[PDB]
Amino acid sequence: TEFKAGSAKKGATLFKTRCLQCHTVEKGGPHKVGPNLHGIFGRHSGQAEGYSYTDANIKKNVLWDENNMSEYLTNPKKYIPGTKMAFGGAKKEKDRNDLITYLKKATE
Amino acid sequence: TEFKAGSAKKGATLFKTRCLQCHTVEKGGPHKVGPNLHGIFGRHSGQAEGYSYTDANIKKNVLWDENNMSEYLTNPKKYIPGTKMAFGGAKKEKDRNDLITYLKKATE
Ligand code: HEC
Ligand code: HEC
Repeated sequence: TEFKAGSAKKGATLFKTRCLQCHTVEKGGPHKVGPNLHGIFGRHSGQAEGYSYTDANIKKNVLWDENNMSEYLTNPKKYIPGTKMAFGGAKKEKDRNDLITYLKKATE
Repeated sequence: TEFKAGSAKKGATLFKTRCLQCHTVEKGGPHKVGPNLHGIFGRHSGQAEGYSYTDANIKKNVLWDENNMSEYLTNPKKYIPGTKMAFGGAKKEKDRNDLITYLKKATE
């Protein structure tokens, strides 16, 4: 929509340096600070099982699609006020396109 | 000196998206637009054999060291006026640290 495909390899590294500390993407992957992200796109916010989400996350009932994920990736707390994700944000569209491209591919 | 180690994987991708179009790093790698970069660090500018450099490059007789490479990576034409490298430049220190870290490792 207002999301353009980017570098999958570029995104894989962004993930390692900004997301891996708290999340996993593989199927059969374990939750850590952050919930496992396999099958995220199309799922609504706060539905992974065996993971303890904030009230904030649950109640947004965000349908993850490349578009929304881009909003959220800019500034998680402004997007979902109350959330415990301590990620400052990805101000760069290019950075986000790359990431979501990556996520798009490795979370399926 | 004024160069700090960064992400090798992060740098590998930067290379793919901004350098691979014209250069190779592997030993036994071929020149393309750009010369093969194996063994670059410690070599002086314009000495790869069988590659056609500008007068500009030769005459700088730049000793490649992480430091110099960082200068050059910011703005090649301002650094070596006359050069045919059509790279706008890496204005980001973080981007450059990552790249040189990468280069440092894969050109040896
Ligand atoms: C720890 C410092 C984190 C880092 C770095 C990143 N995330 Fe995160 N994430 C974290 C927590 C604690 C939570 C849950 C918040 C809550 O209120 O319960 C999250 C949540 C997400 C989600 C939503 C999950 C869902 O609804 O199933 C997404 C899509 C997500 N995180 C993605 C994500 C990406 C892509 C990151 C890297 C730039 C990233 N997070 C960083 C903790 C941490
Ligand atoms: C084609 C569009 C290029 C891209 C993209 C990059 N480089 Fe380049 N490089 C290119 C040329 C044509 C030349 C030679 C210029 C001349 O005057 O003859 C170069 C040269 C270099 C050098 C110096 C080589 C030496 O002295 O042996 C270096 C260190 C170098 N290039 C590195 C480099 C990196 C790290 C790049 C990605 C950010 C990059 N180049 C992009 C052509 C092209």
